[PDB]
Amino acid sequence: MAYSTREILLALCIRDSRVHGNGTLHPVLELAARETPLRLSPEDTVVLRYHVLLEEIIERNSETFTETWNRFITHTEHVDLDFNSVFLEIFHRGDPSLGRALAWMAWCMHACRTLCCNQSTPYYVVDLSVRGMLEASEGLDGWIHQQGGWSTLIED
Amino acid sequence: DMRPEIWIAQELRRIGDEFNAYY
Ligand SMILES: [Br-]
Ligand SMILES: [Br-]
Ligand SMILES: [Br-]
Ligand SMILES: [Br-]
Ligand SMILES: [Br-]
Repeated sequence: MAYSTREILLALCIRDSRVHGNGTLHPVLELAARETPLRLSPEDTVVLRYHVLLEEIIERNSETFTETWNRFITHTEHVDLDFNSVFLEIFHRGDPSLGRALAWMAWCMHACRTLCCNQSTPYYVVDLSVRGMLEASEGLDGWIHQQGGWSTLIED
Repeated sequence: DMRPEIWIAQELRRIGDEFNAYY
């Protein structure tokens, strides 16, 4: 362990894509895995367990996640930069806590799912969004280190 | 406009808090 938020997020999105509508990976998830030197398996036990938690969060809040995601994607002009803004508005507004971290992860993964499922979403949107979410999430790194890492967090 | 991102940030904060006592 000591895996980055980037690797865990990417392992969740890959895991998710596998579990969803014929299980193929979008080109940009193949790329991110290459460029993020993806060292974590998407079928690893931390990933499978976190997948459960995030999928629950998404269901309890199915409509909010949908609504919020659409408002974002229909209004952004640079998807890349805009991911970084919502991240900061969540996290540097009274510390991070477990739920906000997990609600963000849930949100990114959900976002990824919607993009890779919709066959007509342009490549560049799927691409910048994924890059957008992985880069923003680097900001959780220091704070999850303070807590012993992702594997630790889900262990207790 | 640049006001949606701050709405989303609001929601996720709530859901984040909601979760905290609920697991
Ligand atoms: Br693997
Ligand atoms: Br929740
Ligand atoms: Br859902
Ligand atoms: Br764009
Ligand atoms: Br800062």
